[PDB]
Amino acid sequence: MEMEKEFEQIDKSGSWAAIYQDIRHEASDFPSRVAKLPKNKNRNRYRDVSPFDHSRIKLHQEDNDYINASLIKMEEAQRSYILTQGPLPNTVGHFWEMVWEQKSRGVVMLNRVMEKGSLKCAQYWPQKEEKEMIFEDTNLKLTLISEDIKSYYTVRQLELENLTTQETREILHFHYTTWPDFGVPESPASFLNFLFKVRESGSLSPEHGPVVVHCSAGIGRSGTFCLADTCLLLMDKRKDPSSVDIKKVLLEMRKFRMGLIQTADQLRFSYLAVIEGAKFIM
Ligand SMILES: Cc1sc2ncnc(N(C)C)c2c1C
Ligand SMILES: Cc1sc2ncnc(N(C)C)c2c1C
Ligand SMILES: Cc1sc2ncnc(N(C)C)c2c1C
Ligand SMILES: Cc1sc2ncnc(N(C)C)c2c1C
Repeated sequence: MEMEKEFEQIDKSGSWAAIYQDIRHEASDFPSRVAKLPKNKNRNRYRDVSPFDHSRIKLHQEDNDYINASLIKMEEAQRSYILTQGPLPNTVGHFWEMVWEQKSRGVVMLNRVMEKGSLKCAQYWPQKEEKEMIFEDTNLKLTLISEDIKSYYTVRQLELENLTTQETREILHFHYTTWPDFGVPESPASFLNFLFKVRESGSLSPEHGPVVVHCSAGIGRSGTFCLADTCLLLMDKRKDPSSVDIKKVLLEMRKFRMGLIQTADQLRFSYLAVIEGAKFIM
């Protein structure tokens, strides 16, 4: 079926939970043996969210190459994304090592450091120009260059230096700051505006390594971001945009990381975002 009318048909019939459970039943199951090794317990935020072995990002290290991060490679859309958990106190150096080694231009953050009164990720970037951060375990230096605070999101320019080679690179930090503590946003308008700002920066384009996107577990809000981006790109590329099947795209993405889209409300919100977004593109 088309999307917008499939949408109203699920609303009128109140069957979002049943649709979402079907997706959960059909999703791929691949091994994640490296994630479950005992030496990696303090590298995982949640025991039930792990990268598959076949798609995990490897650190360029011989001691321990493990990080909780996955490469989502979308062949028809010609887009790739790295989805990862919010960094932990003992993985902030690994996180920036990955950004460096994968040649990423942008980092997309969809959570606040504290939500619901608890810490959802480490304070992994510097908050003042004159107070830079040094990650001694991976030999990197990170400096805040500029910050632009808007009503729904903040954009930061960061300098990452590889202290071993003295090479430097500019990284863009795109921080969506207004996702509610509970539920999903009422309108997709600010989320779509944010997606378009990431696109306009070059961070999603083939001349750079894959964008790094995270929330707390790296599957819910993060899944919504890449699902909406890929569906909108396919609607532009195909002769028949009504042929784009958001459930089929989501199942393809779930071949590369488990659990993408965590609730039926996030599934409905993803439909809403693609539907409204397709009208603005034209
Ligand atoms: C006026 C300019 S030039 C420039 N180059 C890189 N990053 C920037 N941000 C997002 C702060 C800027 C701004 C705000
Ligand atoms: C002159 C340039 S280059 C560039 N790259 C990314 N974003 C931009 N804007 C609009 C915030 C710009 C602008 C305004
Ligand atoms: C040279 C660059 S990169 C970039 N990314 C996001 N916003 C920006 N602007 C318009 C403030 C910029 C600028 C000016
Ligand atoms: C939903 C939105 S916001 C926005 N801002 C600038 N350009 C856009 N297009 C057409 C690429 C969009 C779209 C499609």
